[PDB]
Amino acid sequence: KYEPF
Amino acid sequence: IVEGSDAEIGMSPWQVMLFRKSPQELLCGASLISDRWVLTAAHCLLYPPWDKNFTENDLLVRIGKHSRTRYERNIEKISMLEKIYIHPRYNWRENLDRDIALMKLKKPVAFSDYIHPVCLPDRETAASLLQAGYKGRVTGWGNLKEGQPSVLQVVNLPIVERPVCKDSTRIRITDNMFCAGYKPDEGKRGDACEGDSGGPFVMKSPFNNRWYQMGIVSWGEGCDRDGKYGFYTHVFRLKKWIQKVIDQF
Amino acid sequence: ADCGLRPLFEKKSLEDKTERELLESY
Ligand SMILES: *C[C@@](*)(O)[C@H](CCCNC(N)=[NH2+])NC(=O)[C@@H]1CCCN1C(=O)[C@H](N)Cc1ccccc1
Repeated sequence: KYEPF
Repeated sequence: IVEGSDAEIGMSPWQVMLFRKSPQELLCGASLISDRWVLTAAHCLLYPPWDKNFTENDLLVRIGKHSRTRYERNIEKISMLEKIYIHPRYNWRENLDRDIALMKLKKPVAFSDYIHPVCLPDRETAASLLQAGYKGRVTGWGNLKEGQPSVLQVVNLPIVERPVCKDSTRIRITDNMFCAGYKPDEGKRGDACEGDSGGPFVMKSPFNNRWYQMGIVSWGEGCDRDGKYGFYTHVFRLKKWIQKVIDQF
Repeated sequence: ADCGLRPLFEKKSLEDKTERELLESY
């Protein structure tokens, strides 16, 4: 579920 | 972290996330010791039995984070590594003896409310605080159980006497390690767990009110089992090697 | 230098919720 940077 | 709680904002500003570029994945914890240097457990980089061997290029470091998964748009700093240094006598073959590594950041980070280095212990600070019964604090984004938290977790754990440590495992313990947790009788619990490695074990000095890193999350068998304890790399003991690399590079 | 002194706590003379637990153990 990592939000891009 | 098992049986911990959500950190408070700015509680552990030296806390760093070890992040894999692709697949994007939380690797481990780490800690900020200066504006250019990050401390972590060598087994987060190199662990051949599992085919793990990461390079500068394999990773990113995320600083000043709170949320595990969200991009903390004006708070966190993402940095690339310039150079990785592994303890030359790190023992991946038998017991994770000397489980420590330094990471040199490409460009220095700017310290903020959410970003600030922890102190490295001195011979004297180690001597007074590293005693059975004294509690330290562990933080991380690892497994909640022997799962992934949404925010950084914290737990306060007491140091345990060497002999108790020794009698809890079949693994050969060395002077570069210490164990911590509650005794089953004590009926209070909590521990680090997988994904927590490289995270700092910290103590607050009663003399000068400063936080010191005494340990690094290293290994355990299971997470929060009765009769078992978390094992940590003894920072003071590997101090000269740390000095030695920063003085050289 | 400034190490181990947290901008939102020590620096402002504010304590986090469980740091007393550590100092009580010493
Ligand atoms: C890297 C990590 O996140 C992790 C931390 C585990 C901490 N656990 C507790 N309960 N405090 N470390 C590991 O996974 C290490 C690296 C390789 C194996 N390992 C272990 O903890 C094993 N479970 C046991 C072990 C195997 C070999 C040598 C020493 C320990």
